[PDB]
Formats: sequence, structure tokens, C-alpha cells
Amino acid sequence: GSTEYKLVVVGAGDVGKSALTIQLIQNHFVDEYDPTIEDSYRKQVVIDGETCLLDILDTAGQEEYSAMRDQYMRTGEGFLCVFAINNTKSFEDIHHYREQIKRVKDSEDVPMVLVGNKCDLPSRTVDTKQAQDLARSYGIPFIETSAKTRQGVDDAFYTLVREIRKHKEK
Ligand SMILES: C=C1CN2CCC[C@@]2(COc2nc(N3CCN(C(=O)/C=C/c4cc(CN(C)C)c(C)cn4)C[C@@H]3C)c3cc(Cl)c(-c4nc(N)cc(C)c4C(F)(F)F)c(F)c3n2)C1
Ligand SMILES: Nc1nc2c(ncn2[C@@H]2O[C@H](COP(=O)(O)OP(=O)(O)O)[C@@H](O)[C@H]2O)c(=O)[nH]1
Ligand SMILES: [Mg+2]
Repeated sequence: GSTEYKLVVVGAGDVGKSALTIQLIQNHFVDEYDPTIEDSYRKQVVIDGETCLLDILDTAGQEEYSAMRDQYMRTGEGFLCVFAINNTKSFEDIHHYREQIKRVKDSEDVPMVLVGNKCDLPSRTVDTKQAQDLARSYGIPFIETSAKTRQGVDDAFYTLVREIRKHKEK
């Protein structure tokens, strides 16, 4: 059978969670996606020879800390922590997402990838070194992406799958 990987895309509003997801799923860049639509999308993919079923949760809606919401988010096996490279606030929010994920997974060792999205844009306010340094602080990979050009998109999600595989071998 296919191994299913439950991947969760998190990050501040407008960083490109939906656009990254749709690029992975539909191979198309979406200029506009309703920011209140949270949905899960599936795609069968081959990663390192293995046929995988990716289940991608594109998070949306008001932040909510309830048992129900935590229970749901806790089903994620790996998390893309997305900021936009032209939005310093979205970068400064990353530790909040990291902290919430560690909380609901009750683990310091959750499969995670730091994603700096919108690298196609000229107006970057978060330089690569600071983002690499934050990923190093967390012990996780850092991948620069563009949902618009597809730069890094496969790498971001596939790296997350490889992280989950490695974690499950403990
Ligand atoms: C430091 C902080 C704490 N918050 C207070 C200040 C802000 C902050 C948010 O903080 C914050 N915002 C979350 N929003 C709201 C904002 N977004 C959006 O795309 C909304 C975009 C948007 C865009 C537009 C259009 N524009 C152009 C304007 C409009 C009109 C409206 N909306 C992302 C996500 C759904 C959020 C979502 C989730 Cl699921 C979780 C979460 N909850 C759990 N229970 C457990 C876990 C393990 C998580 C985690 F996995 F995700 F981690 C959080 F933790 C979250 N925290 C960041
Ligand atoms: N130029 C560029 N724009 C992007 C990229 N990713 C997302 N966007 C745009 O940023 C806006 C918000 O993207 P969206 O996926 O809705 O962000 P979300 O709130 O995190 O789901 C939309 O206009 C997208 O077209 C990217 O890699 N490059
Ligand atoms: Mg969205």
C-alpha cells in the first residue's frame, strides 16, 4: 500500500500557505485563494522510490486553542512553518508556530521544515542567513520557495516527508 504522510502547512496570513499547497497539488500558481478556506488536499507522489500519499492540511481561520482544535492539529505528522521573505513579522511569528506544534505533539522532535516563501520577489526583508540561523536553532531544514515559480516547492514537502520517515524509525 501507499504510506500516507499527513503534512500541515502553517504560518502567518498571506505567506503563501494556500499557494504552496495548490502549486504542489495542481501545479499552478493561484494569485488569490480565500484566506478563510482551510482544506486538506491529497496527491500521490514518488519520493526516494517510494509511492507516497501526501495529505496536506492548508491551515486557515482564526487561531483557536481548544481541545478539539489541538486534537485535530495533533494528527499532523510533519509541519511546514512558512514565512514570506518580504514580511519580517511573518518571520518573527515562526517561533510561535514552532512552540504551538511542540506543545500539541508533546515533543521537542517533531518533523518540521522552515520555509521562506515568495523568493521570486525583489523586496526581501528577511535575509537568508537569519532564516538559516533560525532553522539551525531548531535543528530543522530551511528551504526557500516560490509558489509562483515552483522554486523549492517539491523540496519543501519532500524534505518534510523524509523527516517523517526518519522520525518513524526511532
Ligand atoms: C504570534 C502570533 C500569535 N497570534 C496573535 C497575533 C498573530 C498570531 C497568529 O497566530 C496564529 N494564527 C493562526 N492563523 C490565523 C492567520 N492565518 C491565516 O492564514 C489568515 C489569513 C488572513 C488573510 C487575510 C487577507 N490579508 C491580505 C489581510 C484576511 C483578511 C484574513 N486572514 C494563519 C492561521 C490560520 C494559527 C493557526 C493555527 Cl492552526 C495554529 C495552531 N493552532 C493550534 N491549536 C495548534 C497548532 C499546533 C497550531 C499550529 F500548528 F499552527 F501551530 C496557530 F497557532 C495559529 N496562530 C501570531
Ligand atoms: N510573488 C509571490 N506571491 C505569492 C507566493 N506565494 C503566495 N503569493 C501571494 O501572496 C498572497 C497570499 O497567498 P496565500 O497562499 O493566500 O497565503 P495564505 O494566507 O498563507 O494562504 C496571494 O496573492 C498569493 O498569490 C510566491 O511564492 N510568490
Ligand atoms: Mg490560505
